[PDB]
Amino acid sequence: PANEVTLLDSRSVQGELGWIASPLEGGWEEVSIMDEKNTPIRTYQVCNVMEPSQNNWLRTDWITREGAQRVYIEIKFTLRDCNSLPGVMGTCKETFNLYYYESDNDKERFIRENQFVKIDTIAADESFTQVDIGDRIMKLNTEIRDVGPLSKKGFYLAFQDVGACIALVSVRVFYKKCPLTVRNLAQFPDTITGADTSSLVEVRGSCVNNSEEKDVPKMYCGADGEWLVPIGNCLCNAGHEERSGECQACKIGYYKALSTDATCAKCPPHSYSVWEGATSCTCDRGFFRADNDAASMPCTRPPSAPLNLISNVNETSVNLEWSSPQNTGGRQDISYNVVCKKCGAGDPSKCRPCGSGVHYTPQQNGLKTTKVSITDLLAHTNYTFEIWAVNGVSKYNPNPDQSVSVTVTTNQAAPSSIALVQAKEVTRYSVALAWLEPDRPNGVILEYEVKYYEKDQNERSYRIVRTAARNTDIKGLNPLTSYVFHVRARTAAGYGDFSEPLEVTTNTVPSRIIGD
Amino acid sequence: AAAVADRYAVYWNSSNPRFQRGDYHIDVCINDYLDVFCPHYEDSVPEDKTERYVLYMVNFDGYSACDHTSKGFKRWECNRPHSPNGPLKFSEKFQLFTPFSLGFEFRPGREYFYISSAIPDNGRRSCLKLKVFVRPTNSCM
Ligand SMILES: *[C@@H]1O[C@H](CO)[C@@H](O[C@@H]2O[C@H](CO)[C@@H](O)[C@H](O)[C@H]2NC(C)=O)[C@H](O)[C@H]1NC(C)=O
Ligand SMILES: *[C@@H]1O[C@H](CO)[C@@H](O[C@@H]2O[C@H](CO)[C@@H](O)[C@H](O)[C@H]2NC(C)=O)[C@H](O)[C@H]1NC(C)=O
Ligand SMILES: *[C@@H]1O[C@H](CO)[C@@H](O)[C@H](O)[C@H]1NC(C)=O
Repeated sequence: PANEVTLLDSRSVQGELGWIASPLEGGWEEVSIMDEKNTPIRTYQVCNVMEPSQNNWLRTDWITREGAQRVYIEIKFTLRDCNSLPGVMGTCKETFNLYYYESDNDKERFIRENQFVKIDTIAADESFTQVDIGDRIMKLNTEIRDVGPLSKKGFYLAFQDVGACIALVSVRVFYKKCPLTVRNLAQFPDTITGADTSSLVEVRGSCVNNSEEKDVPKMYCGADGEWLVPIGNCLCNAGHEERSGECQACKIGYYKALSTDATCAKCPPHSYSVWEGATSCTCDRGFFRADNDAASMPCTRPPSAPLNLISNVNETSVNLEWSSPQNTGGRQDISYNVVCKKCGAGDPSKCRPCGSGVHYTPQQNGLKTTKVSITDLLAHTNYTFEIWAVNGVSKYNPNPDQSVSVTVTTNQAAPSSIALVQAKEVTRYSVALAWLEPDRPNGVILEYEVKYYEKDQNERSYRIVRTAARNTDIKGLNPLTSYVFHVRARTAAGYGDFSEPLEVTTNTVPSRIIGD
Repeated sequence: AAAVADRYAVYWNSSNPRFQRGDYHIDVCINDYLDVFCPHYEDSVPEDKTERYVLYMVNFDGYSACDHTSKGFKRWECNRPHSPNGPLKFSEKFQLFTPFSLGFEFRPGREYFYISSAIPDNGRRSCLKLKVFVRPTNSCM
């Protein structure tokens, strides 16, 4: 398998395996045979079950240990029953001995006679018999032993036969390793197992291209070549996600903002990522995101114009009401701003801004409802209002069609006083009066009303004259007599304050109407 | 070197006269070896300008007709003409008892037969072949 590394394979030594047999003749003998795999192979066999005392050695070549410290030996063999060998009473055996010795000398020519160290006595589980030969049943044993901790460049293996009848079908020698692997986005190298069969080897991992360490990546290598329970991890950098044991760049149309984010997601509504490995999505044409933001959250737009603009008015006060636009963009942060102006026959947009101490209750700006009440403004002028539908964007794309206008003509109230009333001509019986238009008509002046009486409280009669013009002639008065005059104006809202008293005394100048 | 036992060597190619009248035969004793060598060439030789065959151990009837089918057992593959160190070698011990389960046994005074088919695969009425007579114990001891 992937966790075993071969140091010796008898079947695989295609350049013929050269082993020392001692004795060189009459002991272990190499002999040709057909295996479990039907391959023709040379193997060693011995069957001297009829001699009193037997000591037959067979020793491998020098076997370099590489770096291993715990080496396994897997022997496949057949051993025959001493029952099935006729008249072998006393000496026949059913076991063989297994040895090794360590050496840096790869050319030790002669089997050591002392220095060998017994690994084990190997017995069979399926000793064979005449019948098996008869029927071509190959009762094949497998035994594994292991040795170490090994310290020298190499070792030899040996087999001693003391009287069995046995055939070595294969010898394979190997060590174990935990294979190169990636766990929690860290890479761990091929790692040779430790010195004992209970040894763990600590291995520090390396963060995969391209990812960042969260906790230090570590894993343990088990004696059996299985990686044991890991600790630590790496996280895929922003714009990358974990697939297999790699951090791959996010696909086109996908993005990942931080390393701490799970996988790539697709770009939310009205954003797009044109490159792989995208940490953000570039908003689509005409779309934006507010300072209060998440790149996760979809991009939005300035709304349409607000709808059903609906005006109410009192004499010198405008109350306004409208409805949510057709397209919000959309978002819940929609608000409205009110804008005041002043025009007339100046259709061209020639409108001084009216800026004043008006209100505008509750707000005038950043308004959450669909109502606003304007107060403290002048009576007979055409005001214009723009209501603007706003949101968290549109500061990034303003435009007059995010608003709708109402040109409105105000209400009228009763006028100011006149202040200047003059006597134009005085005769013995008449007073001709003339006055100016009040400073603030507060509307269309319909007529004027003159109130007069004698200055003296005794014999005083209050009289009234009406006119459309700003002048009148009071006739039929007492000569050389002092009178008082007041003038007021009228609009549909009512009467203005009477003017400051004008005192005029008739003279003795003859009336030309009277003549003679 | 030491021996009690003899080893018969046999070079199996068609260049070898002992094969000519199809009557190559050896007398062996028990525990003798027969070593058949395969045909083996120079590195600079095309592997098809090359003799290669499969060796089969078969009974008399299949010794007669050059036929392994239903006659005996495959034993060796001579297909590796550039074998790394020397020619490919098949060893046979003429033993009483096999230590191998699917090995082979021989009795004195009995006689045993080998034939071969080529890797050219040609259906032959003609094959290189060998008869082995295992002597009586009273010609050995
Ligand atoms: C307020 O606005 C209008 C202009 O929009 C002024 O005059 C208007 O002129 C049209 C003819 O073009 C006439 O219908 C009226 O004379 C006015 N319009 C309306 C609806 O009455 C008007 O004088 C302005 N008002 C003030 C106080 O300045
Ligand atoms: C073909 O077989 C012949 C003999 O039939 C082989 O010749 C022998 O080769 C061996 C080993 O190298 C020598 O020790 C013998 O003395 C040779 N005998 C003769 C007559 O030459 C020959 O090598 C075989 N070769 C091939 C390539 O198949
Ligand atoms: C005009 O309306 C305002 C606000 O509603 C109010 O304060 C004011 O008294 C009103 N004037 C009237 C009804 O004549």
